[PDB]
Amino acid sequence: QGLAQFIKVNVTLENGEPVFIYTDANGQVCQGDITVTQAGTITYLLNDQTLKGLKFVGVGFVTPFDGIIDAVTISSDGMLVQLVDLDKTPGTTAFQFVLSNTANTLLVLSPD
Amino acid sequence: QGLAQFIKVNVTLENGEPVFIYTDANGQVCQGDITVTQAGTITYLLNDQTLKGLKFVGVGFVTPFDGIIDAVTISSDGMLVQLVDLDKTPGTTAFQFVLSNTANTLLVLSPD
Amino acid sequence: QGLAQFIKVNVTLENGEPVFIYTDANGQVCQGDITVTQAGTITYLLNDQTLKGLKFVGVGFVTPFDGIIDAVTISSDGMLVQLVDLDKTPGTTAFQFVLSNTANTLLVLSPD
Amino acid sequence: QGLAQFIKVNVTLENGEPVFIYTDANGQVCQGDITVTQAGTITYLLNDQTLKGLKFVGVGFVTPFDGIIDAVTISSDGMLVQLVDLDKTPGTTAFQFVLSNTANTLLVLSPD
Amino acid sequence: QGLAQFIKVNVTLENGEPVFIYTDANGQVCQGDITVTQAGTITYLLNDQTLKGLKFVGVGFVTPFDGIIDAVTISSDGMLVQLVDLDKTPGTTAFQFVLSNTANTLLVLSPD
Amino acid sequence: QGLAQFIKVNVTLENGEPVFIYTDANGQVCQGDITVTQAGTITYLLNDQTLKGLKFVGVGFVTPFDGIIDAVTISSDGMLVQLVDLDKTPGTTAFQFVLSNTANTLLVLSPD
Amino acid sequence: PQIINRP
Amino acid sequence: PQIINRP
Amino acid sequence: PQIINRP
Amino acid sequence: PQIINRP
Amino acid sequence: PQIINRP
Amino acid sequence: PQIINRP
Repeated sequence: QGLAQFIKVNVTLENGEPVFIYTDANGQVCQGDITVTQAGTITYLLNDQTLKGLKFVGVGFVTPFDGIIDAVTISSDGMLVQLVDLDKTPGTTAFQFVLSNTANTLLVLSPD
Repeated sequence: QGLAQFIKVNVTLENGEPVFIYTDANGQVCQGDITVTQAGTITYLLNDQTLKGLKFVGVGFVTPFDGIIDAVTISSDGMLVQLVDLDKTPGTTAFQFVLSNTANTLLVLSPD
Repeated sequence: QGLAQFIKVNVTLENGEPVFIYTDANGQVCQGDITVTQAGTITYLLNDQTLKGLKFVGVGFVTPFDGIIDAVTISSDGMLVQLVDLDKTPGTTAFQFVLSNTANTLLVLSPD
Repeated sequence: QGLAQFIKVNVTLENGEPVFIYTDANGQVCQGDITVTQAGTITYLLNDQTLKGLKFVGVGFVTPFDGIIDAVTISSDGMLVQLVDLDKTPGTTAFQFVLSNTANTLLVLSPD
Repeated sequence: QGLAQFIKVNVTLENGEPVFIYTDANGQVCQGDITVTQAGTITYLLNDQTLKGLKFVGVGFVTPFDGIIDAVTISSDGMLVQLVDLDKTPGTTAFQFVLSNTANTLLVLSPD
Repeated sequence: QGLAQFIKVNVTLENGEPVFIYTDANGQVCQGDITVTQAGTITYLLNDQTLKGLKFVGVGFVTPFDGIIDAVTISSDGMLVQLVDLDKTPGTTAFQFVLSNTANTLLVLSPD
Repeated sequence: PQIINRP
Repeated sequence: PQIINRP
Repeated sequence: PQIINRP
Repeated sequence: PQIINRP
Repeated sequence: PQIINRP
Repeated sequence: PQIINRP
């Protein structure tokens, strides 16, 4: 068995552009960072408050072959992405969320 | 925080038809059933040994609105499906895996 | 030449869950079963009365390689699935309809 | 009940370009035209002999709202398209097959 | 460097059927034909005035391997298709636009 | 009329991770940056030398509503993305390419 | 091809 | 449902 | 398979 | 429509 | 990369 | 965000 961690991805608009605010299971603002100490999953739930019809399309990595995250799964409605982390390779990876929107055909990225 | 459970979905061919054999994190054969005692996730990994190019397309329920499972997520390569279970509604649900194959255009179902 | 048979798949909600009622070209309730006596097609039309945004995603078989059904085709709006049955292999197969819904990310199955 | 008609869509390459040759259930070359005298279906099976990885993507009509064809269904492997024709509206419609190919990103059309 | 040409694809309904009217960057009606005198792109913007929920699905060619057009790209909302023309092969090609609609499951073609 | 600019996106692997090298129409290494002085298009061609089955899935922006780029189009084989820039809004935008790969289910991002 | 409907 | 083939 | 929820 | 290439 | 618009 | 793996 592993652990399952749950982060809410709140997206609001400020000065006409998206702002990503992560909340934890306590309702506290956080950075959306996770320390993994055994095999398990991380679940990100989208709360789109932008009116721009945001949907997750995946999770993007500049170093996708580093072995920190094993896999990404996505719900059919784009409201959830989950990461499988078997925590065999030690180290750190960074990623950005990738989203579609209904205002235009550009994909949306979290800044970090 | 919740728990993350991991089941391997082995599919073999016997008398020309698929046979689903579930294994647990100990390598033991099991029924693939999960008791959920707090909020968390269940991860099913496909091990297709059929040569029929099986890929998960989702998880099917005869009673999809019963609230036992909150959501299903799927990897882009069809090798993983994950269930989110927030374990707020007590009770029991049954489901069948749904798979595509490269031999024909019929979808494949686990028997239970 | 073959025969073309037409069944309507009515889906209603009873006690918050889907109920599948098949009707034939006479408007009679039936089981949606078809006896095939020569090569031809079977057409299933969805009549979703659930308000849950049901759409066919395919037709699932526990014994998909049995040769009873040659192929499945689906319309782009998910309102029709058609089965090609060349009726060369004698015998019986059972299947369940597979549907998406707009309430959640779980797939929906007919019970039989 | 209706009738089910079956046409094979043979595609070959001549002078580096596709040539569509329709065959009927007798193995005779024909134009792929169908007269519909009662409600039923028409099934087109792709036989791609081009080496260009052709797959049906649909059936295109310059007068798509004329009511001659009720619907189009397509198999997941792009090898079959089926037309539903309920034969309520009298008259004539013309269409072209639409195919993808693996050599380039241009869609392929039958000439008529 | 090359040139980028922009054509608007206006679609209206007349006698219940689509009519394609091309406009140029001056707002003049034209045939939507382009002479290419160096490498570049052609951009077609959909202006659907039909109420039939038209979206580009691609650009179809009866002679797709003739080398006149190198590639087709499409926006995720189906409102734009772009052609890459590297203008190395001299000659002429003809194509038809291919569109989906929300009224039925038939694809829509421009007449030429 | 506008201008059409063409950049090649070369992706190699170094120390097991992707490296993005942009080349211009002269075969010179560049940053893949474009100054737009009138309405037109920018075409990015993928040259994947990684063996990881890379394909463009889109172009991601942290400020997707800034009006610098009007639209993104993508080829069906993921080898080309094109940007439409009508150059009405002055200013600067930054984006990252988003790619799928066949080694795992993580999306790949250019670093800038 | 062409489809002719005779109802 | 069930399909029965009688060839 | 079957999921049993005990909250 | 028609595209004419003059290289 | 970066796009700079000069209208 | 960042994931840190401590095995």
